[PDB]
Amino acid sequence: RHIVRVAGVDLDGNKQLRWALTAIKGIGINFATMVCRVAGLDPFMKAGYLTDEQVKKIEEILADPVAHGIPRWAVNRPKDYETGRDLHLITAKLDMAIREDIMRLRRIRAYRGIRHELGLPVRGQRTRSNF
Amino acid sequence: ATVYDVPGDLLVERVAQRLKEIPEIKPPEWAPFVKTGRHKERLPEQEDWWYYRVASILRRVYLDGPVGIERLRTYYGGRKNRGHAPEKFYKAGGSIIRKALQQLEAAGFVEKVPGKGRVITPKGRSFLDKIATELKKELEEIIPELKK
Amino acid sequence: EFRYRGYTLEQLMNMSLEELARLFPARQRRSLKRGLTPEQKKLLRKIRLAKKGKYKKPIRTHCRDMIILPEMVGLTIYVHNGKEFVPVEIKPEMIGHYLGEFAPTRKKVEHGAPG
Amino acid sequence: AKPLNERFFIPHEIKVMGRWSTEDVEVRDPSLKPYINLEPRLLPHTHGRHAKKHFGKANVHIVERLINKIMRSGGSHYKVAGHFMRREHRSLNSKKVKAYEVVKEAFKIIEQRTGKNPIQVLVWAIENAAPREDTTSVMFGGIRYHVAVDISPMRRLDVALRNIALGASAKCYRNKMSFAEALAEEIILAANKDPKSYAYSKKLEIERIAESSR
Amino acid sequence: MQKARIKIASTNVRSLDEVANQIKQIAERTGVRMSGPIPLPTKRIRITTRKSPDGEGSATFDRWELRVHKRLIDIEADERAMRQIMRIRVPEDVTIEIELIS
Amino acid sequence: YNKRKPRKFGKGARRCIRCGQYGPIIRIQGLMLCRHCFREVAPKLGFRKY
Amino acid sequence: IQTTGKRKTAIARAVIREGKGRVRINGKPVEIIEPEIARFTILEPLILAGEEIWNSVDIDVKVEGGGFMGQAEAARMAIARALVEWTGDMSLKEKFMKYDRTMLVGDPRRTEPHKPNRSTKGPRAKRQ
RNA sequence: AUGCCCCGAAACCCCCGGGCUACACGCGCGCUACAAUGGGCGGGACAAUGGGACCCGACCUCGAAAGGGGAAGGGAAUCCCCUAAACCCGCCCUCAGUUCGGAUCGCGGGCUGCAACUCGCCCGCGUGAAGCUGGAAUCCCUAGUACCCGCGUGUCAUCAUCGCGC
RNA sequence: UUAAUUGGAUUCAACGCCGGGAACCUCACCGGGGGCGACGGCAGGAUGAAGGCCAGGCUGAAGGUCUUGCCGGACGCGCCGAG
Repeated sequence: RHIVRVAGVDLDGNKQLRWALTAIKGIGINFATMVCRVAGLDPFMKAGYLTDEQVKKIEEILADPVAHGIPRWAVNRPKDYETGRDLHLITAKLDMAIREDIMRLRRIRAYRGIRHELGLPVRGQRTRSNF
Repeated sequence: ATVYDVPGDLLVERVAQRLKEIPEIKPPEWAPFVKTGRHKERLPEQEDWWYYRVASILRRVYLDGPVGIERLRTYYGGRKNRGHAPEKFYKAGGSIIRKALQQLEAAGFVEKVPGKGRVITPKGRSFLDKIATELKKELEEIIPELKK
Repeated sequence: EFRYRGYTLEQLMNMSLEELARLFPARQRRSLKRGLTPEQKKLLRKIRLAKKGKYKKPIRTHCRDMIILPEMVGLTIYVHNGKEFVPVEIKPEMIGHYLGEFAPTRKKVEHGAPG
Repeated sequence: AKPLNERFFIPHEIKVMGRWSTEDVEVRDPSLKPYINLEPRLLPHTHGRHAKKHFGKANVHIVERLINKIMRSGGSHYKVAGHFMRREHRSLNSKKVKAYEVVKEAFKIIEQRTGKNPIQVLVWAIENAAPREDTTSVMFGGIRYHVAVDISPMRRLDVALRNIALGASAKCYRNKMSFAEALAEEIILAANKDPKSYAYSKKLEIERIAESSR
Repeated sequence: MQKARIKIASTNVRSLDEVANQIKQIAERTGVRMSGPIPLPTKRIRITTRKSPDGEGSATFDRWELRVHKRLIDIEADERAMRQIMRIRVPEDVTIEIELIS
Repeated sequence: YNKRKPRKFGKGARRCIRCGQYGPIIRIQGLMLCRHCFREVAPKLGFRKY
Repeated sequence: IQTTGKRKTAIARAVIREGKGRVRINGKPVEIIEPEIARFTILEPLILAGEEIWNSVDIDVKVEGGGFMGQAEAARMAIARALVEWTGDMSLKEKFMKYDRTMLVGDPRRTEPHKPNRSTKGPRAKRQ
């Protein structure tokens, strides 16, 4: 399969699966490799022969990552702001969560939020000749 | 023939496939989801990396005798990039090698000396020098100069 | 409505500080674990009394590293940035962030003609 | 590690690299016979005090000189075709073991390409890539003028080696194919007088100009 | 058997050698097997400091060093030989620490 | 109120013996001395240039 | 017979006795050391000496310090001294000198002390 | 140390906080980054300046890790720091702004110190910027030297890509 | 630009320099507050502190400030010279 769509995001089957999953905004190289280990399939094996049952296997792996053997910490937002549990964040949900955090820091008027109001160094970076 | 008389890489490759058979050495549930070292920028590629770790450790215990977790972290440590800073050395994670050594102790190949580390039992030496004798016999026909 | 780790303002209020800190980041939870200075406890007593109604003074403060708790929601306090005590008001959304983030210590830097 | 041990036991009979015993190699041009060293050594790595000897670089083995000129190649004011020949990716400087293995594999590629002694191909390329004339500026009364000059053979082999190395390195740089391939292509081009070689082209262009500056 | 390990530490080479000579002649006069003086590695403590007092001038620093030398003497148990070492004239730059080892 | 706070840590925890500058203070074996002060005191300290 | 080797920081102690031909480097056979160039440096001193003397003696060498290049070259130095001391053959020393001047003399060169003004990159490395 | 002049409940002292790191550009020097040596897996030969008592901390165990619980030895050739690195091999990936590089965002955890968003670092995570070799112009060096690579000590709890020594 | 990015350093001979380590400190910059003038001359003195003391309003805040009520037993407010 030249085009293989997983989680609504199309990928090229020519790439290896560990590389194919990275095309999604919300899976990295490390994350792709460990979810490949979760699925038990060889990460080297190309993505073009991915039957839809394995696509759903990956979809429901992303649906609940902790129960699949991936520890509680490999997710990008453990102790999620609105549940207190560990959940992985993908694509649109990551967009909404990051915007909610940005609007959070703004409405509290934090220095972090203040630098996010105009685009400046939040963690001590200098801009005399830089940026 | 001992571990001294054989190449280390070939000895490790030979020992791993023999350790495959025994059930005591097994990766834990969390092994594949954690890269072999803190310093590492990537996860290991193949799925057998756990056994190669254990097969490595025993060889060290054959030669370096009583060894602790921290020194194994230091030897298994490596060079990591710090970003726009240069590249620097760091020690590997400790939990992986701790589980490996604990499984090895449960296998009986090594014994714990408190305050000093873990040393190699008579059985471990027998297994390793049997492996080394087989490897040296294998390499003798291809390289006759190893007969000496 | 307001949500924080699955708990609203009052749901956060009814519980003690232990899990309430377990909901906070490392930098906040750990600092709360290691205790509060003599002037943080005094200011907390001041604001608790003010919320009760005993302390009717307009409350000024200087503790910039004071972590906002849900109990402080709904009150106006003046925090020091170096010159004056800028006023701030605590809404339910302030939870989990320091007070010193909320005062401009540096005024805006704009650009005039070069020399 | 079996081909390694084979290449370790083959040169027991005093042989350079692992193979290609240098008795069959020959020198054709009369200028390079008393300046190219065909001494029998297993390794081209002497660590010698030739920097402490005025003319003690001639006693070094030829392929040791080639390894040097290979490990001197990245980054300079030397700008050709608008290209910064720079190795920010494991620079060859002081890493003579890479400058041993890469050269060994390159010479292997030559052996399987030409089917002959690659050292013979190398000496033929050196002879074909050595220029014969150059220029200098001299002034009487402050009026400068260009005068044709003929190079000392030591500087001829120096420029030939450095130029071959630079051509190979430029071929490698910012390019898909590897450095051993670059050297292997370059020296075989230089052997049989193809202008496609950067070495031969540079020899021709430096031999010219001096033609008209007489 | 018992043997005393004597550590003689000094910054001055000549005073340390003089004390070692005194212990040597004491041991050979007292008829006691004395394992000859073993000088341990000399320590070179080094401190680097910039020389410009103000913030100007090119970056110029100097390394100031202290060289301290140490000797070890294993002398067999002879209480007659051990009473007399307490009469050794120890220079101010030399210090002696004697321990007993079975 | 008129007393500086004790400081066991940081640069402020060290004020040189001689010149009293709060900046460079080498404490190798506890010299407790400023860098600019070491030049007048090194030769008398048995230090020797080699 | 005991022999020495000093190279940079590589110190080699070699001991040569009559034997089948076994030569071992810190207990490791000569043929198995994975760096090939180090193996060749270790092999070189006994090549030109002759195959008879290669098979006539056993030498055990312990080399500490330096790199694997330094250790291999110090083992080379120790073997070079051991061959001449054992055989005592002037011709062997003479042809060793022809092949190389440092196989019994050695190289006393070392690394020079670093100096202020960007010492880290080297002694003579200065600012632009 | 230091003349002259000034102030003298301030220009004395102290407390708190802020800043000391703010930026539409330029400057000097360094670090990274512009691949195919390579990204990755395993193995191996390999040092020293030196440091170490609220210190080195071996060593056991929990945690991915920072670190949590206990503790041998060491006031230093005897114990720890501590591994060195460069590099070679058995093998996968096969040249694209990616199998490079990570800024940058938010979250989790650990540290120190009263307190690190201003005002630190680390263990990670979705995250990963320009960069596909740079113009005239111009800096340094001359034998184990230049360069590559790594290491620790001093300033120090944190902070340097500082600096020094090896 | 700011309250502050303290100031110094000017091509060689300033710019990984003072800083050879800025979250209090570092501070030399800014805002705010508190406290003593030593030793004398003039003056008060045991006629009762100048040191601290709760409850509190101002104080970020602290018997600093003041309503409150007081002792500890003693030489200490203040102007000028001079600190």
